[PDB]
Amino acid sequence: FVNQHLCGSHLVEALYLVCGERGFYFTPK
Amino acid sequence: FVNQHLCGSHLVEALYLVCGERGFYFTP
Amino acid sequence: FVNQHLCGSHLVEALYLVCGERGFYFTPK
Amino acid sequence: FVNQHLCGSHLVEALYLVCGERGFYFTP
Amino acid sequence: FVNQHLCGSHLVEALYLVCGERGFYFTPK
Amino acid sequence: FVNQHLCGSHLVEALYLVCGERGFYFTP
Amino acid sequence: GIVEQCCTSICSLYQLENYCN
Amino acid sequence: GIVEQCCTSICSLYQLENYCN
Amino acid sequence: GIVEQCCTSICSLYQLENYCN
Amino acid sequence: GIVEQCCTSICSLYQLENYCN
Amino acid sequence: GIVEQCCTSICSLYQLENYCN
Amino acid sequence: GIVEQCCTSICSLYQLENYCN
Ligand SMILES: [Zn+2]
Ligand SMILES: [Zn+2]
Repeated sequence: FVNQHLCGSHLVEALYLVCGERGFYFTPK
Repeated sequence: FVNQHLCGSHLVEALYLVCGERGFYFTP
Repeated sequence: FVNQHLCGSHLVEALYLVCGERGFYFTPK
Repeated sequence: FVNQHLCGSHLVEALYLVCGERGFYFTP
Repeated sequence: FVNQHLCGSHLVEALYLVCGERGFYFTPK
Repeated sequence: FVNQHLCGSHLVEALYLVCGERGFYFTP
Repeated sequence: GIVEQCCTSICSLYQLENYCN
Repeated sequence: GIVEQCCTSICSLYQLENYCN
Repeated sequence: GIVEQCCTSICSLYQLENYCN
Repeated sequence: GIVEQCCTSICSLYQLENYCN
Repeated sequence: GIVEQCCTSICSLYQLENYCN
Repeated sequence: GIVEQCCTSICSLYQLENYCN
């Protein structure tokens, strides 16, 4: 599904900004 | 350096695309 | 139509990254 | 080469917006 | 829904590009 | 200056996310 | 507002300029 | 976890804070 | 067309490469 | 104002919130 | 080309029009 | 880690795959 895929891309950007130097793990499983 | 900060934003998008379902390791 | 417009914006980014120096043509209609 | 790469990413987005239906020419 | 949230993100990029130095109004309510 | 221009594009994306319903003015 | 207008249908460049100062 | 949550409704930044790090 | 092929089901990065010059 | 402050040095969410409406 | 022209000084959306098909 | 390796010079696609699970 493309919609979830496009949504994942914005989420990963938002996490990058919120989480700073701590990083994060993006499992879409 | 906002230099690397801006770069890093393009990098995580790139990782998300390359890694697909697998996910990725992001520990700057 | 908006969903197609949004998908196009991400497609162009993915193409740029995958195609690199080769370039690509993107005519959406 | 990094600046060039990050700039190219923004240009391709701007070209998409301005060219709409017509498409565009891209090769760096 | 979320899709309006994702669109509003591309919208502001597009406004930034279109309005240049002028800047723009962004009060979503 | 292009570097300042690409930095504004990321700032507008971040403010969009941070400010939510409130919005923001960006003059730049 | 702007979101209702340009996220329910695609605003052209003319319509976006309405929002510049 | 995150796609189910944050792609069917808008997550605040503080909701996204959970998913660091 | 790429929009038709990739805007409802996801194209892998390997499918996208077919569209490079 | 912001460009001077946030383009030469990294700004957190907290400092960016100062520039909201 | 467009890199030389647009990656050191800002190209306007009107200058970008030239590369449209 | 990845931010110095790939924001110092461009990483190819294969080099990026290094950081997938
Ligand atoms: Zn950028
Ligand atoms: Zn999007």
